[PDB]
Amino acid sequence: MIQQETRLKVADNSGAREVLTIKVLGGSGRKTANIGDVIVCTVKNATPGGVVKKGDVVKAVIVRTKSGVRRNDGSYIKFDENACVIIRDDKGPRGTRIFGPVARELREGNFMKIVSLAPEVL
Amino acid sequence: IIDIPSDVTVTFDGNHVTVKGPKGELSRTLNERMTFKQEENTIEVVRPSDSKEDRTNHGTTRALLNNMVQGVSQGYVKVLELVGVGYRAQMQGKDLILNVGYSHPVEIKAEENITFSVEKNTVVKVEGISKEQVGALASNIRSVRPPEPYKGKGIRYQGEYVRR
Amino acid sequence: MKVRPSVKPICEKCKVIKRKGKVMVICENPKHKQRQG
Amino acid sequence: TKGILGRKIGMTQVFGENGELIPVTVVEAKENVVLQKKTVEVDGYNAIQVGFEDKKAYKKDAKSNKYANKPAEGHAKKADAAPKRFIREFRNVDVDAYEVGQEVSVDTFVAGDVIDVTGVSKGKGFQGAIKRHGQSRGPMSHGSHFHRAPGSVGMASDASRVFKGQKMPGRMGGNTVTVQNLEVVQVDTENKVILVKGNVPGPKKGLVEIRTSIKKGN
RNA sequence: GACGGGAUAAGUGCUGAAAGCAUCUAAGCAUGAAGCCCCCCUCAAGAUGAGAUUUCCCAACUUCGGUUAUAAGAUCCCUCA
RNA sequence: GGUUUGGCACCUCGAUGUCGGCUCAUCGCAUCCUGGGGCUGUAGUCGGUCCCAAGGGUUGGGCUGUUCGCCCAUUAAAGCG
RNA sequence: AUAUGUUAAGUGGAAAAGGAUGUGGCGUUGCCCAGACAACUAGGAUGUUGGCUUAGAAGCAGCCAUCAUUUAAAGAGUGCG
Ligand SMILES: [Mg+2]
Ligand SMILES: [Zn+2]
Repeated sequence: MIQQETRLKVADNSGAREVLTIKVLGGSGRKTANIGDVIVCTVKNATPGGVVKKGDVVKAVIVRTKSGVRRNDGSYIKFDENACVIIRDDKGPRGTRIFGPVARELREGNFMKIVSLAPEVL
Repeated sequence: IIDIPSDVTVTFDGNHVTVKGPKGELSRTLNERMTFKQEENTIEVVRPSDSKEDRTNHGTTRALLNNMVQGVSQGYVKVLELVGVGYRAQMQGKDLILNVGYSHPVEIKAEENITFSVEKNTVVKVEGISKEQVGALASNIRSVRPPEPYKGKGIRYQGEYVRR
Repeated sequence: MKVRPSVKPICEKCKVIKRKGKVMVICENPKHKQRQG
Repeated sequence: TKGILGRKIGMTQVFGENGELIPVTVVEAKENVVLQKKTVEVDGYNAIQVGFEDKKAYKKDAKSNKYANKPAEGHAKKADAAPKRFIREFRNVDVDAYEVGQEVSVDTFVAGDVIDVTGVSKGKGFQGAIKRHGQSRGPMSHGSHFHRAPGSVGMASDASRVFKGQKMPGRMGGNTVTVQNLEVVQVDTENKVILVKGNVPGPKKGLVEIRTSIKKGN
């Protein structure tokens, strides 16, 4: 489960391609994370252009986890990868697109701008 | 000494005493080391000595017989006004209701010889026989919102004033 | 309150009494409320 | 207020009506009977004495608990009842009900009700520290030799004794247990089976014991 | 993990004198914290103060005191978790 | 107060093994957070100071052998012994 | 045990500067019935912030020139601001 020093892909129009998970906001020393859990990340590489750069540090919201979530109907889900999306506590992204489909349980946390964009709510 | 006005009977039995009146009747106790007589319509205090403590019980017990004897005929009253916005108060049922900007109202219940009197929505009073009861109860009200310091928005006795 | 082992009336109205063995004062000015111990 | 006995048999799946999967325990209240009624008048507490499994009549030359020694039989003939293997009490019950010598059928319970339970835990032998208490193991490599053992007991040449509350390898298992605030799902009187949300401390065919919760919120 | 109650410290009071006033206090009455205790889970009569309840077994030998193989019951033995 | 740097040379030289870290904890309260309060140059949110209280909790990493310390990012708080 | 007082704190049954209407003792002495203290009600100065003033500040910025009489009686204000 996503935790400290975990490298992820991304999904948006950033100029960035992967990140690092410093801290996993919540409680009093959480170790873990899953879908929906905001995190504090940084940047370990970059494609050229784009707003963000190396050495930067920003938050993110996890999605496309590889050990997926259990729905209360008793159904599960699993992706292949791990990923995240950049964010500014509008709970609305910086980016303009979202590749790489999304997990819907974000909706409980009242995220809808990225759900406007994601193929598909799943 | 102490007076015994009209229709106020006096009956003493050592330490305990019972006194009667129009507005009701009381039954208080005293320190048995004290000593007592009843003159015809008036009362005679005793102390056994000029010891330290005995002086206390002497003047004190004057004060308490006075309290009973005045309460039974006259009874005592207290004026606990409300001052502010949204402050409202009303005897409803045997109990009182209040509304002070709290998220909830409040309940208060009485005793025998108690009377949660009211003049209107924002002023009250209780009138009773035991000075003790009415005041203790009065602080059990006034403790619920003491007078705030700047504006005075809160429960208060009347003469009590503002202190920033 | 101002708890101080040194107690002395800070102004004229400050009146002294003993409450529970301890010492205190009253003035009607709260900012002069002192206790000894 | 109420309570019965039973037997853990197994756990299954079962669905809510919103489609929510809901796990479940199975329990069997088969052959519950009341035997004796212990008043406060004589004993000093008001309660209910109970029995669950039918066993058999008196010995002739016979042997263990499948059959019955006379005194048990002397207790079960009392209230027109067959002798029973597991006997247990239940305090905190409306003793005004429950005449001596009847059944405590599942119909006392109802769907939606909340309960606790009681039962023995599972077999577990001399278990080490970190499996009994959950202490944290020690390093592997970097040359160590302290992998699993319980660490330094205590303080020093002063405070010479070792305090009682320490944590060491002993048995892990047999313990009375209670699990507050479970809910009931269903009551099938046909097989005399009941179903309880969540999961209970028991092994299969072990003993299980039930009563109405106490911390309702009061 | 609670809810809830009993007694409480700091503090707030009521009545009130010593000291005619004022005074939370010495006589008296209340009030008040995740704290103390009670309630919640567990163990627990070798608590030598060794508890209480239901049920069961119930001879012959005159040493008189005591002895006996047996009664109810449990075990030795064996199959097994 | 007897946690530091020290003074003393009373036990120990036919042996009292010392720094720091790991696992384990246990305690004090001169309280770091929660709970309750008094005062305020407290309008409110945030606060400063003082009092009662030790029931529970008191984080991950970078850097050095490291106590210490600086820093990053968290957190209700990231306690002193 | 006897006679006599003291202590109200478990002091006794560890501790200072300093603080206090705790009590007891030995004395000095003021005010007290030609009616004291103490509280309540009864009045409060007349001109006049009066001079010089100070943001206006008219007991009061304070530098003081600070007089008499309406008068029980009151100061160019005892005082609260
Ligand atoms: Mg590195
Ligand atoms: Zn003062």
